[PDB]
Amino acid sequence: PLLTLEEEVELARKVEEGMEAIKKLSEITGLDPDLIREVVRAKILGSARVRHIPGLKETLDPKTVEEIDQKLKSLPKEHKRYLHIAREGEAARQHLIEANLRLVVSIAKKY
Amino acid sequence: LPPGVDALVKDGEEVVKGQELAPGVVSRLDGVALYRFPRRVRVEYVKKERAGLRLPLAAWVEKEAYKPGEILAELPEPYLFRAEEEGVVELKELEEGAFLVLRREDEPVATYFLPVGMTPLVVHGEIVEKGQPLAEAKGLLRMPRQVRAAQVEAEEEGETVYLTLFLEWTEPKDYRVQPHMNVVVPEGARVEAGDKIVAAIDPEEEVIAEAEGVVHLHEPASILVV
DNA sequence: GCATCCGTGAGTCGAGG
DNA sequence: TATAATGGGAGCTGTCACGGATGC
RNA sequence: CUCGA
Repeated sequence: PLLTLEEEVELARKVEEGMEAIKKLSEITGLDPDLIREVVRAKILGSARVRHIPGLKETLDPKTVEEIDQKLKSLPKEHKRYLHIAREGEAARQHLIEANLRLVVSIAKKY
Repeated sequence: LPPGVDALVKDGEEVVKGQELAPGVVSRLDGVALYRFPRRVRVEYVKKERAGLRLPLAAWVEKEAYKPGEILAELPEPYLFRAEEEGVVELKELEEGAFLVLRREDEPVATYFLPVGMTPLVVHGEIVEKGQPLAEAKGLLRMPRQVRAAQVEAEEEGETVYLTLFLEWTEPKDYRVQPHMNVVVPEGARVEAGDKIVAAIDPEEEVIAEAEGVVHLHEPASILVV
């Protein structure tokens, strides 16, 4: 279904704050923002889609994403908060794209 | 949900299939209802004060405390509650009943409590002298439903009793939420001074809690049953 | 056990354009 | 890189016999 | 496609 202004703004906000949260998690963990993003995305999507990302220095397999997920879950509450922020960020991302798949058609039909 | 129409169910509560969610909405499934974008946030701020009231001794009913709606006294004839101080009148009417404050200069000099069945005979900003009638109590008089009497002190003088009531109640304040704003506080949560209720794009449009109170969400944009 | 829809064959060579 | 934009658009159909899933 | 055998 097509988004209302409120739903749209909400999702966009969740995405932005999610990215900021990934940045903060990179600050704390000392890890790579890209790696963290890929782990969060992996957990949100599921075991079905776990492939190696070109830019990553480490091959993205369920083992590594589990190690990183356990390195994330082992954080203090106020630090572990950003993880939840990030997860909901990715979810909002998926929903935002999927909600805006019609516009692409309406434009593409002219090319 | 249509504009300006409030929900019949509350946020977080279980739902049955077919059970109406609102005057125009019937839930097809069973589960947990959730509020989607509450457009009006009502905050019940907690107020604990100490007010006074003089009554005929015969009409009064002796109690150590008073629950809401409970009878405070019964007058056989119309009684005139009089000011025992001089000053300007600040009339603060609640849903039912009122708080009448007398002040000289900036400083408050008196604080009287008018229970239900006590028509105030003064307006806001009025100057009164001592002995002047502030309110007429006719027939039975009871505690308002929104205010409760925690403690009661009684001072016998002449053929009257003077009650120092330690009252506690809540006062509501509504806030209209705009689509670009987001409520960062759940239903029935307790806030203090300085705590944010609704966030916004720009700091000057944020909703910060003035004093201590509880949060209530009304008029959701829609309701998500899950 | 019998009608219905689908996929597939349907000559050779030669010439022009 | 920022007004807002949110589900396409082709489409004449004059044969025939078989193996087939089917599917009536 | 049209022509030829």
